[PDB]
Amino acid sequence: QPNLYLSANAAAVYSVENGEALYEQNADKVMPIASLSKLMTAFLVLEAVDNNELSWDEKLDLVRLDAVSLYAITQKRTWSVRDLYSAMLTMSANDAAETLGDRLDGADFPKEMNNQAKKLGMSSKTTFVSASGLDVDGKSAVSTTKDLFLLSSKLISTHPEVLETTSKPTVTTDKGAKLESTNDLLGSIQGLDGLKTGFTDEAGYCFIGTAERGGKRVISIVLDAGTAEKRFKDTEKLMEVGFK
Ligand SMILES: *C(=O)[C@@H](NC(=O)[C@H](N)c1ccccc1)[C@@H]1N[C@@H](C(=O)O)C(C)(C)S1
Repeated sequence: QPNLYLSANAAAVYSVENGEALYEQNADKVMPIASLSKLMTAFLVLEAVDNNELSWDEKLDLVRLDAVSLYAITQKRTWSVRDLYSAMLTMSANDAAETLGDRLDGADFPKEMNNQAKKLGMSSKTTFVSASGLDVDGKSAVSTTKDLFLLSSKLISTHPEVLETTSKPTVTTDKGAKLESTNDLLGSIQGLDGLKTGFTDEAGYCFIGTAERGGKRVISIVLDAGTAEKRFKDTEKLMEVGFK
């Protein structure tokens, strides 16, 4: 049970095969999660396509934010559902995430996120507030590492194709737009193919990682590391523990 000396305030790594913790630090602590919220949006986008309620080719106009935004970078407002989903997962474009949630359930999308959270076994310490994880009316999206593990594991087992997108260091859209991934560990740790970064002043630097080697998948959670690099340094330590 050796200490890792992590930057993160809360961190953990779990085996997917049995859901068991291999390392835990403040695993029950309620923590701001910010852009990690986009994994729930991704889950609900994928449920919508499967349920014949959403088309990958439907074109949508980016909602305007009050943040990293797809519109500002490109000056293009109209995007397919596919590209909005890629932008949300790769570059963490808030306006992309909010456009997807609004198409799915309008104003009622946070209620749908928390409905789904309870459905996937996440504890009542989890609260989503928005499709992007941006604060809403001063309230913040919060969760625990244990709850984030359950979300991620359910997302990967229910929709394994999420990793087809999260494993790409660059997603190039059909019309040539190159969306650069925030996951700098891709191509560095063997088997790593996800999952999602986040950062606010309050949440610090966060990252949910996942890797698989020889049938064994692990999911790592890093919350409130001190720099953009340190959340990845913590992930390397956790990923070493996960495959020991
Ligand atoms: C999710 O956490 C997003 N964070 C923000 O939009 C912050 N409000 C912000 C950060 C910096 C400047 C202005 C606002 C996105 N996820 C982050 C991440 O993946 O590390 C982001 C910086 C790419 S933005």
